[PDB]
Amino acid sequence: TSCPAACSCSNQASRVICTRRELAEVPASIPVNTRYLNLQENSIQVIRTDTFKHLRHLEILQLSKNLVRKIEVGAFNGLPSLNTLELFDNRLTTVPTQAFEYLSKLRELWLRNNPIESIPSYAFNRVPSLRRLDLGELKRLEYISEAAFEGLVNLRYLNLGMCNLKDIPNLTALVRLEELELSGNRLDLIRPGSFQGLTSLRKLWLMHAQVATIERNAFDDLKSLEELNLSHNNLMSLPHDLFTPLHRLERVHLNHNPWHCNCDVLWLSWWLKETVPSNTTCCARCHAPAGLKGRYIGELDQSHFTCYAG
Ligand SMILES: *[C@@H]1O[C@H](CO)[C@@H](O)[C@H](O)[C@H]1NC(C)=O
Repeated sequence: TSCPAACSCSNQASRVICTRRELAEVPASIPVNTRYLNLQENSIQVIRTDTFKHLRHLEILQLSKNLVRKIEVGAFNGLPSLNTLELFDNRLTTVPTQAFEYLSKLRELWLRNNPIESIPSYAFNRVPSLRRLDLGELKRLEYISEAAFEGLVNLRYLNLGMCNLKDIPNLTALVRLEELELSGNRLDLIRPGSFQGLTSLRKLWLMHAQVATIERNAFDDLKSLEELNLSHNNLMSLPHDLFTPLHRLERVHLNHNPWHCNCDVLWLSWWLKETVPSNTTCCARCHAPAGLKGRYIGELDQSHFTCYAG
């Protein structure tokens, strides 16, 4: 139950903290009783095979805010009690597939803000047990395999926010997914099959996604959807019946969009009235035309614009 020189060991050596230190490598003599390890804010560059083999009881392992660029094969061997593994704010150029060793208890994996360039096929089929995955802020990402998320039949939260994404990737593997964060992407056009097989999804976020066009039927698959955020995008209108199938959708953010208020958006105003009736004049405003400018989309009706069948 010894404490390493550079760490502060609480309890009977269950909670070990080693932060704000100038650690170049992972310290030794970590007591076997450790269930929590915080090595955040250090200068660690490499993690080696069996570095943690002796820690049977480790549940939470925080290796974030470091310089980690190399994670050798079987680096996390010997950690069958491990739940959460944090690796954000590091210098990983690729996802550390090899490091994984069917860690059935692993539930959270945090990799945001790393210079990862691509997520290859079957990247996480050593860790099917994952519930939360954080792949946000991967600003040098250029490719996601179609089979990248295969095996993650238990994933519930995914974060692909702030990754330069011209297109939504294949997420048909993520059968049980509930929250998807796609904000801060270059998602220009949203085609009909963009969220195929995400029938379990409840919250979807597309804030600051440079979304100009949403084609008809683009959300048909999201049958469980409750919340949507299309705020701070470039939407001028939404296609007919975009929400008719989404029976449970109760919260929609539409603000900060150059909404053009003509009869193409008549349906939406009525959807707003039926779905969120307490909102009389707030807070999704028309930019065009003048005379309708500043007005809440959902306060408009048939007298405000001329309507045809084509
Ligand atoms: C409805 O009003 C609420 C309460 O202020 C606000 O948060 C929301 O932006 C409004 N919803 C829409 C769809 O404009």
